[PDB]
Parts: sequence; structure tokens; C-alpha cells
Amino acid sequence: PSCLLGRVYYEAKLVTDDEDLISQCVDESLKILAENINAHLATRIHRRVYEILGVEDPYAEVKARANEVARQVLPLAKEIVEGSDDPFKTAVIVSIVGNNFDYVVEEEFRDFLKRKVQEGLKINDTERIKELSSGKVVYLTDNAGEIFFDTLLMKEIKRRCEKLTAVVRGRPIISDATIEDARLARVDKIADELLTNGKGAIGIIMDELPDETRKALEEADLIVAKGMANYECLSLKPIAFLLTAKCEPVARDIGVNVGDMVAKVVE
Amino acid sequence: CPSCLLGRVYYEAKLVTDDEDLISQCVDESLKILAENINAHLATRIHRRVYEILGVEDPYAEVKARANEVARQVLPLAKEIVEGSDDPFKTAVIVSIVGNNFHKVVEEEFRDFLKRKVQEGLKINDTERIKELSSGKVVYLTDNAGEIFFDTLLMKEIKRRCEKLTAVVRGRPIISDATIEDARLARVDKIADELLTNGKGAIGIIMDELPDETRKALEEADLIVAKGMANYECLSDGSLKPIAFLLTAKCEPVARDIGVNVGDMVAKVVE
Ligand SMILES: [Cl-]
Repeated sequence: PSCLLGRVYYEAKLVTDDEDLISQCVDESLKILAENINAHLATRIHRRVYEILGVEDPYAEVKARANEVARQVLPLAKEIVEGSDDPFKTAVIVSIVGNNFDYVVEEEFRDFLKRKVQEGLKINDTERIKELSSGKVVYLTDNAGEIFFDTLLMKEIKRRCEKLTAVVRGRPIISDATIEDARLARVDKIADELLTNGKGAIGIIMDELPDETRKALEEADLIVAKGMANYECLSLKPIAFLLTAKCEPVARDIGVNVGDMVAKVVE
Repeated sequence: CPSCLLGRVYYEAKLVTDDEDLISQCVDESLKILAENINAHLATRIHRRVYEILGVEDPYAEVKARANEVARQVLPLAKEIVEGSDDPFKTAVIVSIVGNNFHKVVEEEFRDFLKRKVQEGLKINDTERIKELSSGKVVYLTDNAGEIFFDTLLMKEIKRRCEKLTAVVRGRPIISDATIEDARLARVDKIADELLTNGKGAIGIIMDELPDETRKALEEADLIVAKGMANYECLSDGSLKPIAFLLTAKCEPVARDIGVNVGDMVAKVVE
């Protein structure tokens, strides 16, 4: 709730300098927080803020830079997957941490990723994930940049599965990957189907799903869900949550410490 | 001109990133294309390739948003001038065109700019005919963000007379072109009977790319209203007619094509 409000201020400042608009964003956000952070609430708040700002994608540039760095280093990430003793687990780790990397940069990322692999998963259900990947799999993405790293795990999954369906956001909201991000990363060449969550909610809002996507989720033999908002919406089974616990609330919910990497299957 | 394109590629890239490798890659690939083969197809192909290299979906997202914001702020004043004029239809045409050109207290300044452009009037003035054809099925082919707010004033005038009104925007972001979100922000979806896209988001119109619904609506139209220079350049060799081109002739090639001088405003019907 606090972070959200800071994030509203940040977004507004990405778009505009009009203090009237910026304060209108923050003030209208305060009003909504006071009346009712949930996925439905954060979504409702960002949408209202974008409406006040008259913007479609305030994070357009910030997402592009994440895509750019991901593109630069992905061949190296592949090297580490292909070269590891357990490619599937290493692909999981890469999908979780690749976009956590801090801004040549190619050498630094090699160190970062090798360090995260040494630390490993605090919760490591990757063998079970691998097992369940033989069925119809739905891969629910999170951010731009990150979606480039997700392609590595999709290829691994693609070795076993009956079918792979990727889901992205139907409209830009914060740094979430949209269908264009998925095309940049060539998700449409790897996955058998590429779908949206509808009007582009943070997390999943069942009411907003297109019928094709809802069906794919219900019929899935495994859902792979990236990040915190997805976890908080979907805790539909079996589901694997791949994420870093970046906050106390999420960490306590999952049963790890902050900063821990998680690949958790709720069977 | 290809010189303006190339400069615009540099500008787009700089909007997104500071990596010189990526910037120079954008400019260099753009140069290769220009040497191999500005057409709508060509400019579309070049911006798409540049967006790919940059890993970006809308480098103009902030620039478009500011245009939307100013438009919002001064629209009520534009409305005053339309409703207060002796020929609201023609004034709505002029507003929609100068909404494609143009600060705390910028409300007073714009009053002066709009008043001036109405005094200058249209060098080609086919607005009576446009008004006459607006009784039928109408398709309104938009151009930029910001501008689309001003377009709503002409849509309302058209909406007094027409069997039907279909608005068309870009299916994906390209340069500052209005997309479906831009149209929602301007409430196009509340004025028009249908709100469609041109598909994969081309500059201008690329017939190959239109969704079936949009292609039908263009073919079945009694009148297409087309905004700006790219739309003119794609539709001017008139497979689809009657069509009205509302634009300013901002460069010598377009001006010579249409038969006006640079800076001249045009509301030209071809049929
Ligand atoms: Cl609201």
C-alpha cells in the first residue's frame, strides 16, 4: 500500500511534470486506498492513474531497456543452462533472477548468475515441476526483460510437454510483459499458443480472462506462474510459483526469508 | 523525405536509450533499407525494425501523453469556437486539422492560435460536400494522439447526420499515432458506433494488414474521412472513394501532390 503510493508518484513523474496531474494521481489513489495490496486494487489504482495522465504505457522506455539488456546477455544465460549438470533447474533459476541483474555488463552478469546458481533455491521443487511438464502447460509471465529469460525455461519445458501456452498482459500495466514483449522474445515461436489475461490486470482477475485463456488455465496439467503478484492471486492446481521473495509479506506467506529464491509447487 | 525519417529514427532511439551501439544500429539498418528500396510500407518497415532493435513497444508514450493532456485542457475552448461559429461543420473540420499542429496558462494562447487559423481558412474547401456525404455510412481514419481529441468535435458534427460512424486507429503503437487507448481517452468509443484498428499498426493504411471487419467497413463506406499526410499518400490513388483528406501540407512533396502551398490547410474530397 505504501510502496504502491510511491509507485504512483514515480509513474506520474515518468509521464509528466504538471503538478496538478501528479497530485491528482496521488490524491485519487489515496481515496481508493482509504475506501478499500490486492491485485484488483492495484489494478484499479494504476488504471485510474493512467487515465488521469492520458497515457497508455508510462514504463515503455523502462521496459525497453530491460528487454535490451536481456537480449544482450541471454546467449550467456543459455551457456550456463546448457553447461550445467541440471539444465532444467538452472533454467528455473535463470527465469527467476535474470532480470534482477543491476546495470561490459556481459562479464558482470556472468558473475551475478553464477553466484545466484551457487546460492540455489531455498524451496526447490524443480524435479516435480519437470515431472508435471509432460502435460498441457500454461506459462504465466510477469515482467518485460524477464520474459527473455523465461524463454529458456520454455524451451526446457518444450522438450517434454503435450502443449505450451504462454500468457501475457492484454494491455500495458506497470512493467508487465505484453504480447509485443513476447514477440520480441520469440515466445510466439516457442509456445504453441500465446494468449492474454484480457484487459491487462496485475496478477490474474478471473472475471477479465478471455474465454480461450480461461479454458487453457482450467485444462492445464501444470501452471507456471512468475513473480509475486501471480502468486498472491493464485494461492487452479497444480501450480508452480517461481519468484524471489522481495517483501516480508510474501516471504512470510510462502515460508522463506526475504531475498530467497523459490520454485514452489502447490500440487 | 528520407532525411527527415533518418533524423526521426535517431530521435526515437534517443527517446528510449543511451546505448550508442543500439542507436547506431538503428540508424545503420535504416540506411541499408533506404538504399535497397518515403512510402508508408517503407517507413512502417523501418520503424518496426528500429523498435525491434530497441526492444521497445512505444517510445512515444510520454510524448503522446502530453499531447493528450494539452488537448484535454483546451478542448472545451475548441468546442466553444465550433458551437459559436456561423458554420460549425467547417469550423470543426479546421479544428481537427489544427489539432494536428500547435505552459500553465496556454488556454488563452491557443484561443488566439485557433482564431487565427479559422481566419486563414482552408485553401481547398470541400466541406459542404463532406457535410453532404456525411449522411451515409462514415469511416473516420484518425492520425495522431492529441489530435484525436479534436477529431471528436468533427465526429459529433458527422454524428448529427450519418447512418453510421466507424473510427479507425492503429492496432499497435507507431510513432505518435493514436491507438485504441488514445481513442478511449478521447471517448471516441462513446461517439462512434464502431471502433476498429488498421491491424498491426502501420503508418498509413496497408490493405494487406487490415482486419476483415475494418476492410469491410472501408469498402462499404459512403465516405471515408482521412486525417494527415500519411493517410493521404496511401489512399489518394483512389481505390476507396469518396474520400475526404483533412490535413496541412507540411512539406513540398505533399503540397505539390495536392496542389497547394506549404502550410496550406486542406479539406479535399476525391471521388
Ligand atoms: Cl476510479
